Amino acid sequence: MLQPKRTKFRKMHKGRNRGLAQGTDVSFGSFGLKAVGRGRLTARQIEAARRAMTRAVKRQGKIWIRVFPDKPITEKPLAVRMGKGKGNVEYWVALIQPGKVLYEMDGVPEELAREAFKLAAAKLPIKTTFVTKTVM
Amino acid sequence: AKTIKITQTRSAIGRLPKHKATLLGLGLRRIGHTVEREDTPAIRGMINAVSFMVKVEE
Amino acid sequence: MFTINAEVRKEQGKGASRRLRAANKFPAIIYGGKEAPLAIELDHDKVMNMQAKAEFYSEVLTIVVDGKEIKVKAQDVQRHPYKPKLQHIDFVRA
Amino acid sequence: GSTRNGRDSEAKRLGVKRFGGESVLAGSIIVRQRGTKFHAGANVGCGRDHTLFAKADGKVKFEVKGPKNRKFISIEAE
RNA sequence: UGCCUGGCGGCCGUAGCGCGGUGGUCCCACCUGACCCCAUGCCGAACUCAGAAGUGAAACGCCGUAGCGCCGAUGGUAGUGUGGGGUCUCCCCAUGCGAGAGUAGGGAACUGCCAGGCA
RNA sequence: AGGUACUCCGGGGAUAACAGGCUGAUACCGCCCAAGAGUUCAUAUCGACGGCGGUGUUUGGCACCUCGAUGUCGGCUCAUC
RNA sequence: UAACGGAGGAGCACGAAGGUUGGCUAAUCCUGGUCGGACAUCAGGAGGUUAGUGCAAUGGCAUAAGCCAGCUUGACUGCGAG
RNA sequence: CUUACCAACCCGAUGCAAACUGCGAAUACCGGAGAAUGUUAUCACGGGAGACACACGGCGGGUGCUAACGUCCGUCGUGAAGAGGGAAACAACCCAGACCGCCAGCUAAGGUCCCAAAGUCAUGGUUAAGUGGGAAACGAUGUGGGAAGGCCCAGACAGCGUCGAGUCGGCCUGCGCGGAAGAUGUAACG
Ligand SMILES: [K+]
Ligand SMILES: [K+]
Ligand SMILES: [K+]
Ligand SMILES: [K+]
Ligand SMILES: [K+]
Ligand SMILES: [K+]
Ligand SMILES: [K+]
Ligand SMILES: [K+]
Ligand SMILES: [K+]
Ligand SMILES: [K+]
Ligand SMILES: [K+]
Ligand SMILES: [K+]
Ligand SMILES: [K+]
Ligand SMILES: [Mg+2]
Ligand SMILES: [Mg+2]
Ligand SMILES: [Mg+2]
Ligand SMILES: [Mg+2]
Ligand SMILES: [Mg+2]
Ligand SMILES: [Mg+2]
Ligand SMILES: [Mg+2]
Ligand SMILES: [Mg+2]
Ligand SMILES: [Mg+2]
Ligand SMILES: [Mg+2]
Ligand SMILES: [Mg+2]
Ligand SMILES: [Mg+2]
Ligand SMILES: [Mg+2]
Ligand SMILES: [Mg+2]
Ligand SMILES: [Mg+2]
Ligand SMILES: [Mg+2]
Ligand SMILES: [Mg+2]
Ligand SMILES: [Mg+2]
Ligand SMILES: [Mg+2]
Ligand SMILES: [Mg+2]
Ligand SMILES: [Mg+2]
Ligand SMILES: [Mg+2]
Ligand SMILES: [Mg+2]
Ligand SMILES: [Mg+2]
Ligand SMILES: [Mg+2]
Ligand SMILES: [Mg+2]
Ligand SMILES: [Mg+2]
Ligand SMILES: [Mg+2]
Ligand SMILES: [Mg+2]
Ligand SMILES: [Mg+2]
Ligand SMILES: [Mg+2]
Ligand SMILES: [Mg+2]
Ligand SMILES: [Mg+2]
Ligand SMILES: [Mg+2]
Ligand SMILES: [Mg+2]
Ligand SMILES: [Mg+2]
Ligand SMILES: [Mg+2]
Repeated sequence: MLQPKRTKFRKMHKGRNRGLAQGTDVSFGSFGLKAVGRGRLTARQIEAARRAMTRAVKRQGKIWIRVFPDKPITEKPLAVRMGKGKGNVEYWVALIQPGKVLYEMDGVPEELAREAFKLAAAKLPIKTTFVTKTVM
Repeated sequence: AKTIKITQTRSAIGRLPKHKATLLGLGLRRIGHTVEREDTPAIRGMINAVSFMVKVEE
Repeated sequence: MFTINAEVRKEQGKGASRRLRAANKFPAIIYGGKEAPLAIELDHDKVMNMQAKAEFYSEVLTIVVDGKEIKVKAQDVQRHPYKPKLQHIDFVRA
Repeated sequence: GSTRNGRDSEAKRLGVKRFGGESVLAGSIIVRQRGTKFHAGANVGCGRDHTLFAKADGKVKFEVKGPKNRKFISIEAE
């Protein structure tokens, strides 16, 4: 479960999630799993998809995770009223915009990369698509 | 010199204050009201600001 | 051997470019040398098939625009963020 | 529970009081600032809290000058 | 008039670094002495004074050179004022404004006043 | 400085407790992917890590209706979907 | 420019830590050096403010507002265009 | 010597920031000038107040669960204090601001088969689900369109060497299908 080792501040404004992604090319491997939709990826989701990916290729090749969950999310406990300060940090997310390459793979055939990425996408709350490296 | 005719085509109810002030500067008082104004860049700028609710007869 | 047919653009900017891509074309620019840059439109389907060949990005191409032939190299390409489409190409005069 | 926050200070109404081209009388404050984001040019003084004020009547003028590309405010006699 | 140098400015990296070369009649610098005017929380290192044997080594100036910094379009993209729309957490259309980054490319500053040397 | 369940007046649904409402975190019920368990065998039967919904049934959030009164838990009688 | 929104501070200090004149320039590291060590003082180099600011944070600061020294009381009284 | 090794620094490549900034808009705001328009719409002084419980909607946000017809700000609109027409019914949405009378006319939003005023209008397409007229991940030879590709009279694909004309599966895209259980009565087009 990824999570910043330390941060300047404990809590963060909700913010919004507009725009298209930066980092839309396969930059490290040969195959990538790219986001088509918009949303949040929790650290548990990122890790559940990593495990499914890694078991499918029998821990061969190499896998990059291009996203990191650096945004803390707070929640108010059950049976607590409104007010009395911001809630407690409960988990961490990465904000995803369309076009974001989420994972990359190398050192395996394309057919196996497609199958491994399919099993991973089934763990994620956002629609995705399989991409390959381009020369330009 | 040259003049143009401007007619108000939509209501002013609920428009932005700047838009109401522009209709005032053109002299337009109601839907269907037509005024005749000199053709200057200042007049053309006022028409441009409220072009969605006026029509020009060149 | 790669030949591309193009037209000179008669309208530029955000609105004109989005109307191009909604009509299955896309804009591009030819610059370099001492000639002024030339803004052109390409048919999206034809060029998207050609650029799938790796030699598109290494060879010297020919852009036929208004009858005249121009020798160029592909210099930069803007791709759609997640669809398999092209938004723009820079061509440098060769 | 309760919060350990909830404090703030009153707003200080800093910023530019007379913009470029404005005619001012001697003594008029041109900008209030913490430290010298703007520096005093011709016919302008710098107060103890780094307020820039006109030392003569005239028109406000902003300009970038010097080796550090610093911003200066001066008064053009009118 | 041209070349070279010193001083005071304009300008504030297209003007700054690096690398390579180059200049001593003059100017500049290092330099030579110091009982002194003056100076070192010790030191004539610095500041200061009295000088002119030596050297352009350092520094400085000048010339060269893209390894850098720096500057930088065109086109597209992002955003956005107004009006309209959708499947409305986000977008699209008409119109106006239009980046940042990156690309081609540019680029080894330019200039005013006075003074001195040389031709 | 305190107490009032011995209490009292003027007010408020401007404001809580019951029931309604909005909501659906929580709860409950479906589903998707399939690590595995199941001698072998993912899918007879279970389904880890994660994902998507439905209900309005729980615990709650809100304070919109009622404070010039909308009587409570359980039992009994009678039910209806 | 609000919330029982997110984070930190004050209820002083200083006759110099104030005035002025003259001067000065940081952190950190590397190398060599008696005791001496990861770290003391010395020398050179790299570096270029990554230091400093009586005390939070922000905006400033090289012409320094940072560091050192001499002399000092303008930490003056009455007023004050704007 | 060796590393299961860990590796800071620096170099190269990739992201993220309300309390990061070597960049940086649109708007907004301040000032000056000019025309046209506006019943001085501006400023000052004086007589009289009311008000200091706001609501919803749009946009930019904090909080909450990007829950609430929730809560707290900024800004615009309407309600409040505003009737008429539309959205079945529906303060706050859309159109539009009612001085009075008319058994005249043209339009707005929204509409034109009957209830119910006006096209059972014209032309070209799509859907077969009453979809239209409630919903997701995901599933599928539904069906329309488009650009490529593989194989094929040197006989493909299916069936069983035969057989003789197409065949295969990706991509993008329009409309539909399943996923889809609730309580008085059809009851999710009025
Ligand atoms: K240079
Ligand atoms: K009492
Ligand atoms: K008692
Ligand atoms: K729900
Ligand atoms: K619900
Ligand atoms: K279900
Ligand atoms: K009551
Ligand atoms: K029952
Ligand atoms: K002093
Ligand atoms: K002193
Ligand atoms: K509002
Ligand atoms: K009104
Ligand atoms: K139906
Ligand atoms: Mg924002
Ligand atoms: Mg636009
Ligand atoms: Mg403040
Ligand atoms: Mg000397
Ligand atoms: Mg030399
Ligand atoms: Mg630019
Ligand atoms: Mg040089
Ligand atoms: Mg008792
Ligand atoms: Mg009573
Ligand atoms: Mg209740
Ligand atoms: Mg309840
Ligand atoms: Mg109430
Ligand atoms: Mg309320
Ligand atoms: Mg009730
Ligand atoms: Mg009653
Ligand atoms: Mg009753
Ligand atoms: Mg206010
Ligand atoms: Mg307020
Ligand atoms: Mg000094
Ligand atoms: Mg001082
Ligand atoms: Mg103005
Ligand atoms: Mg009050
Ligand atoms: Mg109030
Ligand atoms: Mg309010
Ligand atoms: Mg809002
Ligand atoms: Mg809110
Ligand atoms: Mg409310
Ligand atoms: Mg709300
Ligand atoms: Mg009232
Ligand atoms: Mg009304
Ligand atoms: Mg009505
Ligand atoms: Mg009605
Ligand atoms: Mg009619
Ligand atoms: Mg009829
Ligand atoms: Mg239906
Ligand atoms: Mg469906
Ligand atoms: Mg029934």
